[PDB]
Amino acid sequence: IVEGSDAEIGMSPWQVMLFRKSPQELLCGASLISDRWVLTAAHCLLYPPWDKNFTENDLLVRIGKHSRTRYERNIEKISMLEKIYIHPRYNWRENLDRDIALMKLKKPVAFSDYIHPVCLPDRETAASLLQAGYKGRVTGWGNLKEGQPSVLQVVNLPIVERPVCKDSTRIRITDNMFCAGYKPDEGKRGDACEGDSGGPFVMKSPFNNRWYQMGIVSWGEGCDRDGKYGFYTHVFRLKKWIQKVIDQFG
Amino acid sequence: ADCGLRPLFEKKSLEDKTERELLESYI
Amino acid sequence: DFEEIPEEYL
Ligand SMILES: *[C@@](O)(c1nccs1)[C@H](CCCNC(=N)N)NC(=O)[C@@H]1CCN2CC[C@@](N)(Cc3ccccc3)C(=O)N12
Ligand code: NA
Ligand code: NA
Repeated sequence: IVEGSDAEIGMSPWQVMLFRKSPQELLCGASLISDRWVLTAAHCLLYPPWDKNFTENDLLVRIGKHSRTRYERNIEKISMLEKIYIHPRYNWRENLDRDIALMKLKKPVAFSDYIHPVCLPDRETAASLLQAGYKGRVTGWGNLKEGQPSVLQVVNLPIVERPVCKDSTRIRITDNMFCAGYKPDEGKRGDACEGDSGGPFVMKSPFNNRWYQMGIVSWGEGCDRDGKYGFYTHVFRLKKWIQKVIDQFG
Repeated sequence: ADCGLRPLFEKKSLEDKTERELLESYI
Repeated sequence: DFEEIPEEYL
């Protein structure tokens, strides 16, 4: 996170740490949607160009964290994956299209002041909040500068209009992606950065007061560069797949 | 379920220090 | 930089 600020304790109780067992190391961010399912970015588990292809064995999921490197004794729950589900049509080859994956926990996690699930949007919440100008929030243990924080960082950024999104890069944008960030003009800054991947882009509904995940940190070019924007997976658009797997597989 | 209602914030009716920035932008 | 974790997790 660039130009963000330390989170408060329990500000993002659905924020998960993807942790490599060997060497020990932060793979990405992720989120808790139920006591057995975690939402991440598929490129965090599979990315052949970089020779990244993780397996269940390969990983550890850490919930309730604040501190990037201490093991938070009595606060954080560490689990194991029972299985990984990549979106069958994720496009690792051209643009990170359909960058979403699910990971079923080996055993349910007990909720706590520091551990709680986020809500997935419904068609209408999605309709009312996914708007150019509206703010959402990104969180992660990612780079601070296009280095790492000691604690979870946060930044609120406005959703930006599709055209504007599209004219900022040479990468092909699809309907499964939305970009977010301020305009050079608006001159106020912040972006997600490397190591934020897979973390949540959330909004708070003004109707029922809940927090909903609207996006997954996906990609960018640089960090906090002017006239550039972060790109996130559009979660509502991929909800049928999400739905489908949580009903067939567990 | 009980999704997106934080045990230290919403459940206690306390606001985090930047959440109003969000809500204010929802015109 | 990562502090070590309890063995029951590996
Ligand atoms: C993420 O945290 C990580 N993913 C795997 C390891 S670290 C980032 C988030 C970047 C956010 N940027 C922005 N908000 N300012 N992303 C990535 O690094 C993905 C992983 C694939 N690479 C290749 C280069 C690129 N910068 C651009 C890109 C290139 C081709 C196709 C899609 C995207 C990038 O973002 N990433
Ligand atoms: Na373009
Ligand atoms: Na920017």
